[PDB]
Amino acid sequence: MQDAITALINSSDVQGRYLDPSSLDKLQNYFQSGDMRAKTAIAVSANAKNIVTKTVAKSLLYTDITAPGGNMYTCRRYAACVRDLDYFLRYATYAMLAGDTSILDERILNGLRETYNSLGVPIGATIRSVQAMKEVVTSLVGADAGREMGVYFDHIAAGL
Amino acid sequence: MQDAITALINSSDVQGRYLDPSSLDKLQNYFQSGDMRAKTAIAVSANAKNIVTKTVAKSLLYTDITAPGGNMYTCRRYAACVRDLDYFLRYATYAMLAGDTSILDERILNGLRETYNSLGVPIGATIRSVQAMKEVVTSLVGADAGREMGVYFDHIAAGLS
Amino acid sequence: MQDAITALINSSDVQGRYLDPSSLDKLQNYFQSGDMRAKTAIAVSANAKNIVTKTVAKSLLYTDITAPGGNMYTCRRYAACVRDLDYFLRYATYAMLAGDTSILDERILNGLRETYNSLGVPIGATIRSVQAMKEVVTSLVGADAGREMGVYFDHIAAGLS
Amino acid sequence: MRMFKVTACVPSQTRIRTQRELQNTYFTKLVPYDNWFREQQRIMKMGGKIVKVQLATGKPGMNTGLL
Amino acid sequence: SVKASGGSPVTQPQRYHTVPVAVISHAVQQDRCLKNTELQELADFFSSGVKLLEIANTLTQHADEIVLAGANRIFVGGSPMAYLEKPKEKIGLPGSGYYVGEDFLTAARDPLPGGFRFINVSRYGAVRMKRSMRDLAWFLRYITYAIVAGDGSILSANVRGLRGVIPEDVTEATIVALRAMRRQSLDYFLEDAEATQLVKGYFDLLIAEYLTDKPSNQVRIGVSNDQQGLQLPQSYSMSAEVRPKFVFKQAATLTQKQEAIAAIYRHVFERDVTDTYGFTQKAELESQLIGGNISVKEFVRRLGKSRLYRRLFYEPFTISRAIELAARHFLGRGLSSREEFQTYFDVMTKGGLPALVDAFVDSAEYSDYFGEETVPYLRGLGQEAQECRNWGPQLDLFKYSAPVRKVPQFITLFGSYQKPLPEQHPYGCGNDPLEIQFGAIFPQETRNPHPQPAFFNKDTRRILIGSGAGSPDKLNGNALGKVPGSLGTRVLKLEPLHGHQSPSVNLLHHSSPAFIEGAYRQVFGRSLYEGQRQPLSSTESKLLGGEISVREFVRQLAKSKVFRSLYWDSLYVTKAIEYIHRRLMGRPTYGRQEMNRYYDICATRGFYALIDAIIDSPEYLECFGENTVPYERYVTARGYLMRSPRHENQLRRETVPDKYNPRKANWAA
Amino acid sequence: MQDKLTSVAKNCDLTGSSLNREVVETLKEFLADGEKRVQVAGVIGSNAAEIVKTAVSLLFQEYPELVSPGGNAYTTRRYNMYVRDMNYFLRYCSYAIVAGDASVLDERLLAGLRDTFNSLGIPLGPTARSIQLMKNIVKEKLVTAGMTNITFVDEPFDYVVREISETEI
Amino acid sequence: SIVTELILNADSESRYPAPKEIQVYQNFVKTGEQRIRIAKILAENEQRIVQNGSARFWERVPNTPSNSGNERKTASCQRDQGWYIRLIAYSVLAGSEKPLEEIGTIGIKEMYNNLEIPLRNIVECMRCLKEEALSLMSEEDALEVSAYFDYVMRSLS
Amino acid sequence: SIVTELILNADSESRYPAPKEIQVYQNFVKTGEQRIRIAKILAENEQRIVQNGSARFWERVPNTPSNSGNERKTASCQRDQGWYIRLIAYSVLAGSEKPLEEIGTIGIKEMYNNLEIPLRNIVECMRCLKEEALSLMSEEDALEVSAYFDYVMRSLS
Ligand SMILES: *[C@H](C)[C@H]1/C(=C/c2[nH]c(/C=C3N=C(/C=C4\NC(=O)C(CC)=C4C)C(C)=C\3CCC(=O)O)c(CCC(=O)O)c2C)NC(=O)[C@@H]1C
Ligand SMILES: *[C@H](C)[C@H]1/C(=C/c2[nH]c(/C=C3N=C(/C=C4\NC(=O)C(CC)=C4C)C(C)=C\3CCC(=O)O)c(CCC(=O)O)c2C)NC(=O)[C@@H]1C
Ligand SMILES: *[C@H](C)[C@H]1/C(=C/c2[nH]c(/C=C3N=C(/C=C4\NC(=O)C(CC)=C4C)C(C)=C\3CCC(=O)O)c(CCC(=O)O)c2C)NC(=O)[C@@H]1C
Ligand SMILES: *[C@H](C)[C@H]1/C(=C/c2[nH]c(/C=C3N=C(/C=C4\NC(=O)C(CC)=C4C)C(C)=C\3CCC(=O)O)c(CCC(=O)O)c2C)NC(=O)[C@@H]1C
Ligand SMILES: *[C@H](C)[C@H]1/C(=C/c2[nH]c(/C=C3N=C(/C=C4\NC(=O)C(CC)=C4C)C(C)=C\3CCC(=O)O)c(CCC(=O)O)c2C)NC(=O)[C@@H]1C
Ligand SMILES: *[C@H](C)[C@H]1/C(=C/c2[nH]c(/C=C3N=C(/C=C4\NC(=O)C(CC)=C4C)C(C)=C\3CCC(=O)O)c(CCC(=O)O)c2C)NC(=O)[C@@H]1C
Ligand SMILES: *[C@H](C)[C@H]1/C(=C/c2[nH]c(/C=C3N=C(/C=C4\NC(=O)C(CC)=C4C)C(C)=C\3CCC(=O)O)c(CCC(=O)O)c2C)NC(=O)[C@@H]1C
Ligand SMILES: CCC1=C(C)/C(=C/C2=NC(=C\c3[nH]c(/C=C4\NC(=O)[C@H](C)[C@H]4CC)c(C)c3CCC(=O)O)/C(CCC(=O)O)=C2C)NC1=O
Repeated sequence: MQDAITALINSSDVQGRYLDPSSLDKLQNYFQSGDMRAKTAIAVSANAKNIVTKTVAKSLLYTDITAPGGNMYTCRRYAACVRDLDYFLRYATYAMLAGDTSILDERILNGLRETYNSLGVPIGATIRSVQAMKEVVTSLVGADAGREMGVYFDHIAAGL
Repeated sequence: MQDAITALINSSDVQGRYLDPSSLDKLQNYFQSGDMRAKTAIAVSANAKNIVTKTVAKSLLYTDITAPGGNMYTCRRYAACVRDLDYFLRYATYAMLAGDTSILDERILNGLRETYNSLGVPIGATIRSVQAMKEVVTSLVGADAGREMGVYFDHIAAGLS
Repeated sequence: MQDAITALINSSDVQGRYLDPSSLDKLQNYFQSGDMRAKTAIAVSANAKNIVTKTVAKSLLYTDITAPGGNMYTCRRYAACVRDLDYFLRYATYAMLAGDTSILDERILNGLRETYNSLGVPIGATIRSVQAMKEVVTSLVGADAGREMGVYFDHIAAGLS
Repeated sequence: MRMFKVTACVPSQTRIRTQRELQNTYFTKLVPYDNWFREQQRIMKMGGKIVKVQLATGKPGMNTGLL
Repeated sequence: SVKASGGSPVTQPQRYHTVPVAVISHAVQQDRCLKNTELQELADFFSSGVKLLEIANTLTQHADEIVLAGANRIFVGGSPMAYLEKPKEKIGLPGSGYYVGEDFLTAARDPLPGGFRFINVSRYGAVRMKRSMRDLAWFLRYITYAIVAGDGSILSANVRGLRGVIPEDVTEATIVALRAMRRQSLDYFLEDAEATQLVKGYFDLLIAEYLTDKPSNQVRIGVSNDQQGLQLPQSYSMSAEVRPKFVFKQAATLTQKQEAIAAIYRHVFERDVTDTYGFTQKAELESQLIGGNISVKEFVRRLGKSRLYRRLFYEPFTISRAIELAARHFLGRGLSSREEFQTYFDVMTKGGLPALVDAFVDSAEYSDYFGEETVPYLRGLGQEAQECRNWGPQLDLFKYSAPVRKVPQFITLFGSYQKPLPEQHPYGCGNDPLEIQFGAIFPQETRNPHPQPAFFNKDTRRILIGSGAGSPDKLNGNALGKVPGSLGTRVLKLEPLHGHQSPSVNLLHHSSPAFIEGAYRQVFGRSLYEGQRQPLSSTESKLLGGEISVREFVRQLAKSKVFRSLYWDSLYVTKAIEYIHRRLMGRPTYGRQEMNRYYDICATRGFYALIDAIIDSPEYLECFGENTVPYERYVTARGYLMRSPRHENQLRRETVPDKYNPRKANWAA
Repeated sequence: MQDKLTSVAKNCDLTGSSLNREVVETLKEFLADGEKRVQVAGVIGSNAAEIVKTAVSLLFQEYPELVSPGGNAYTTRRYNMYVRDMNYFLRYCSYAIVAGDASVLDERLLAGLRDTFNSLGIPLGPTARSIQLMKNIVKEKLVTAGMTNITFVDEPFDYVVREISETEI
Repeated sequence: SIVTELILNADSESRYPAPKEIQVYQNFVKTGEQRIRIAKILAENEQRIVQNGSARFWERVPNTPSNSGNERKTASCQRDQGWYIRLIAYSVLAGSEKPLEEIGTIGIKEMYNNLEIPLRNIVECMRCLKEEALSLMSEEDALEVSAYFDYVMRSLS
Repeated sequence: SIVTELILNADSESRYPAPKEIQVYQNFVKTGEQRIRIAKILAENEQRIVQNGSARFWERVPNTPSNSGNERKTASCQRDQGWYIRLIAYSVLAGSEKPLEEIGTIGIKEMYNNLEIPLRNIVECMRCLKEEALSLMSEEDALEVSAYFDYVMRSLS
């Protein structure tokens, strides 16, 4: 787990120098965006269930993976897919609030490929679901907040 | 391997049906991005050795890795690390041209972790090197193409962990 | 590879003794059955193509395996399944002629289950196909020869299990 | 199943060395009969004191019906 | 001696605390979105970030003045600021474009404490003076870092235990200097009363934490004679992420008890699966916990013996993997040694899963760490001193993908620790293909993962079992090998051809189509499909007319696009190298010498150069010459064992009595 | 883990030679030096902190970049970890000196050490140098105490280095 | 796909794509719109192409397993015709015959021999389908369609 | 309340409250006047809120136990509405939904299923009550109140 402040402090500390104006500028941008980042974190926390519902409806329902023989067949696997989508949304919110992708690399992508490949979860359908979730979040929290959330959504999608 | 066109074709083919309008839209997006992909590939080909040199200077030089007893100590291990970085850069360029990470999974990542564990290669150091390479490429090419190449660099980094 | 004669010879050899009357009786039984074994091998060699045709028709055709997304979809995978069935039939004929299952164990069944698990080939479908092939061969060559070949067909099916 | 209602005080003997967070050591709880011998031995070997033992569930001298 | 490796997971230990990191870590470890209070804390921190940046910039711009004020308070008889070394930028690094071409010449052109004694700069020495000045500048730099981070942790973790590391002779002096610096810093705002409060607080925290005198290491005493005891400095614990620990109290409100119960579920089941799986009996258990009848220890014991735990973490796994997972679920840690695994395996054999749960929960370690009221929590890196012996397995066990790995990870590593190098490829077990007739079947890393890396050096040579195949003239040097499924003297050989048309019927050992099919079946492992031989037809002609040898025909077959697509295009590079070597040389590679040589050839020149290097090798000429199709000459131990599944011939088991009147006592009446 | 006597006794049954002349000679030779091994362990235990402090200070003298910014001994957190690990090494080397066998090092010090050090980025060259410095300091202290035949004291430290160092030739 | 072909060709030599290969890639991605249009044309007209081609094929080859009175055999033949039209559309999209060859040409003779379908009859049906498809298309767009139909016919013969 | 939440957050880490927690606590205790006055306007307008909300709820959901001609059922439904208004006032005072959760949310589904009152009907009535109560206060005051109303509806689904 590492946030933007930790990254900048470490980059300055490796060379043993104070915070140069470029690092101060990056920290200032992070701090100033913090207000809208917290606002959209509140919105996502309030509408997580709706976001996941819309995402599943527009990316996974009425496809082959829901019909018998698909990976979303049976209630247990449907619930597991919905839970994975909730995980992705929550950890994307974490990464947005931290201003860094370290949390995603540490607690999402570390073992995600192994899990999905051992269990037979289709990667492409999950990527499409993450894209649909990014679109829904963007439409819900606005343009700029949606874009800065979509950065971490795309980080998760590219990790897969 | 498999590129974007083949990926969409296979997605349609497992269902035994023609490409639906969404797949056609994705194919059109790939066709339109092909020009940028070709320009980025040309740029990376021209400066491949320079990119690897900058990557090594940024992430590996003057650290305990190249000091005596380190993993990049001796000339043969230094050259082996450079060879691995060259492989990473070339296959990232391939994946960027193809629009898919399938070649990266097939050729680069399927067994790299166990190989590095057997050899004693520090995986954290090589992940930091790949991220430094992504930074070098995005500085050489630009922001948009740098981000496009960074997608595949990030896929390599995730597959190394 | 062992046949019936070599199997009896080796079983007598580990004891350091000549073939006892029981082993000699078993050898006489094999020699007596040799004519039926040769006749069955001739018939199977003559009808191998349509044997595999009937097997596929009565076990795999018009199921989900040959539909898009099934393991026998595309001509390459259909041909691969037919080739595997040809291998099964040919080596079952070899084993029937030899009177021993050793050739199946050392040339077909070694790692076959692991191979199919790695490829995603349905093991149950393969077992059903082997049983269908056994029934087809029994129809072709009669009851006694049919069950003699079915011994080795069942050995293959158990090896896949 | 037979249950014991056990009150005990089991202070930690190594909390200064490990600097573990302070925990309440005086407890009353129901322990299954099948685990009570091991639990009592653990408490004794930790220096704790068993204050009260009651047969909360079950009857003494039962021959069957323990399950 | 220790060649086995458990792998090196990528770990990023926390070095200090930031406000966002602390808040998000607390939320993460409880598996839920940020609370309203936590979001308010984050918003308050972010809204104040500009002020913190201004304070840090003010301190940075006057860093020389502050450090000089600190140094002049304790140093006499010299200029201390002459010993302050600033960081030097690394200019002209390779690839920076500083030098164009190979031309490098044209690139250029507060009252003092009682009895306080000052430190004489000249007698103190250059080394110690440089130490002191860099220490003062470092203190100021870390204070600005703490200001920006919103947390003084970066100070506290790095100055607790510093007293004594900095010589005890000058600790007082250090304090004096720090106070002087503090004074100067407070002279640079004098108008805010809030920035001054923050700077005062950080300086006071630094001084207070630096004054701690030799803080005690946290000892992790071994739980048995098979486990080692360890120590962890307090700085490592302070810098590490904080475990939110839940303590169940019968006097707490229902919501807090439910939160603790949810924590219990998240630990024992790795997730609150209770609602998903319809764990209705949970209600009764929860009542017995809420009313105080049972403790958290008994609640966890009943959870472990429940049907839900058996369904989740016993049914899908073997006994070894189930024990390994139960270790994490009931102790918050992985197994330490193979003796611990042996005791737990015996417990499971004697009594079953409930016995194993009892052995875990009733252990002295459980009561040592969690007692009766504390909810079990994950231990590990940063919480206590860790062992190297179970490093990789425990780090992999704490990940959410632990229940997805079925092959045991602890008992295998613990067993292989005591053994020499395994019989496997130097690049791992995943680089060994199945030794079958055709097809490159490899263990996939991400599907059913069971990698067991070992430290093979560059000079290890593999032990291979000879198959005994080959012509009788090319034998008697390695004729002692014998492998099932080997066609011994049935090698494919074609003698070279040397104005009239040939006879109608000229018979060789194999007809031309039969020989060509045999060559295809050896190079490709199997016969190709119908049209696939079209690209090579001319090559076949050149083989039939004597234009090229069998060696050249084999080289052309291996260079074809069909071979490249089958065994090179969609294969990991060294996996492809190993499989192509097995197909052409007839044996696996010996070690990292050949593997490195072929990998370098593949890296520099490519696939065709690899085929040329294999075919043109002197060993290929020695074994197959120019006229023989390659054949299998060696197999591995596992490949040999897969072809020998029958052992009934070796189970022959193992007369006149040697005693008269046996089993009788002497002098019986 | 095993000591020398246990390993020799078990090998007596394993090899089928029983208690022959070579085993008796090796046992007598080992038992001749037992008191010296106990004395060496006592010296190491009585001066452990001084030995570790001297070795780490000499290590930072020979590797001044370790304590500079960006080094691995940078900050007191990592300095304390250095001291802690060098104490680990000294303690287990003293154990191995007492036991006369390297199995304790194999089971409790070197098993998984390389994996841990690769995960944490701990440099192995300075680790070997620090172990050798501790060995030299221990030899100096033993010579000061008056010990004469202390060749066995070299065995653990050197061995540990050979186990952790990478292959250069 | 031609992109996969270029990348694999470059990789076999362990080198970045040559300028000629980059030109091939640029020219291919330049013509994506026309390929999508042709694929849409083939998808829209697939059923009438199959119907007319089946009519011509049964008129020209009446002694075939399709029109032997078996409804299932007729349906399977129609489905195969539709599948080959779909594969030709895939190949048009990809700029190469790799989709068609990897889905329905490698092992086609083995599959249809196992099915006991005469290969000459399949060639005749493919020719009829090619004629029908070329009817409903401009010649410049029909160049690749005819080329891939001929590819199928050659693979069957 | 917010205070106990912050204190428990600090206690779970065995450390004194962090400066950010102290700042949140101070910001909360500053808004005590606003919370008290919102609770006051919620208590004084409870009867009219109940009346209007019940009227609208019966308008949109006529087939409900309260609107079934039973005097006692109607009286108890309106009593429940008033009780939930009081609980929301408690939550407004405390700064968090803890009073509402402790008094009338934990076990609400079991209690109302035992009473055979459909849960969707109670959710509709809560929505009507929320829309009635939000119209009697400033939009800034509503931010808390509406949230707590949502907490009743989410827990009842
Ligand atoms: C009918 C009794 C009730 C009803 C149902 C309803 N269902 C859907 C859609 C879906 N239903 C399922 C169900 C299952 N998936 C499984 O794996 C299993 C276990 C065998 C079951 C039962 C799923 C997955 C869907 C999603 C769509 C799909 O099938 O691909 C709908 C439509 C939902 C929508 O918004 O589109 C409805 C209406 N609704 C009622 O009111 C009845 C009480
Ligand atoms: C939904 C978008 C797709 C889908 C998902 C799916 N996942 C599982 C099972 C698991 N998923 C995970 C993932 C995580 N757990 C975590 O804690 C984290 C980090 C926060 C992640 C990423 C895990 C661990 C499992 C296994 C445990 C479990 O079953 O809950 C399944 C069920 C697989 C099975 O057969 O058991 C499914 C279906 N599948 C799809 O098809 C969607 C596209
Ligand atoms: C001096 C004769 C020439 C030259 C030297 C020069 N060296 C560097 C930097 C490095 N040199 C090495 C060398 C080695 N690493 C090994 O493992 C071995 C085998 C024992 C050797 C010889 C390395 C790794 C580096 C990189 C830096 C590092 O140590 O981490 C430079 C570059 C300095 C810079 O940063 O710009 C130079 C210039 N220069 C001359 O002019 C001579 C011809
Ligand atoms: C450089 C960024 C880091 C580094 C690398 C390093 N690698 C080796 C040696 C090998 N690496 C590989 C890896 C691969 N195999 C594949 O198939 C692919 C994909 C094409 C890759 C990347 C292989 C096969 C070797 C060969 C090992 C041998 O010598 O036989 C070394 C040398 C290790 C040695 O012990 O000699 C090194 C140093 N090491 C670092 O420290 C960098 C961070
Ligand atoms: C047909 C009854 C079923 C079926 C088969 C199927 N197999 C493959 C591919 C392979 N089959 C093998 C098997 C063998 N390897 C050997 O060495 C031997 C002994 C001589 C055998 C039998 C292998 C190795 C492969 C891998 C590919 C290759 O041909 O080298 C496929 C194709 C799968 C693919 O994805 O390529 C298929 C379809 N599948 C079914 O569904 C039938 C029930
Ligand atoms: C003799 C003391 C005991 C004995 C031995 C025995 N060995 C084999 C066969 C093999 N032995 C080896 C060993 C090695 N090959 C190497 O290259 C090296 C490193 C230099 C070693 C140690 C191998 C590989 C084999 C396999 C066959 C081969 O020669 O390639 C046998 C025959 C086994 C068989 O039937 O195949 C025997 C009998 N057996 C005893 O009972 C003695 C105690
Ligand atoms: C029609 C032009 C000709 C014809 C065809 C015919 N086909 C079948 C049966 C099958 N055809 C296939 C075809 C394919 N499988 C694949 O994977 C591909 C690649 C995309 C193709 C083209 C298959 C699998 C079958 C088996 C049945 C099934 O539905 O799975 C039949 C029926 C054969 C039977 O024995 O019943 C027929 C008649 N016949 C002609 O005469 C035409 C020339
Ligand atoms: C008994 C066997 C054994 C060993 C060796 C061991 C080592 C060990 N050293 C650690 C840390 C560390 N060790 C070092 C440094 C070094 N270490 C050295 O042996 C060198 C002298 C020096 C570098 C040259 C550092 C810097 C850290 C902290 C890493 C970090 O920054 O997170 C850690 C991680 C923190 C912990 O949980 O303790 C372990 C496990 N653990 C064991 O159980």
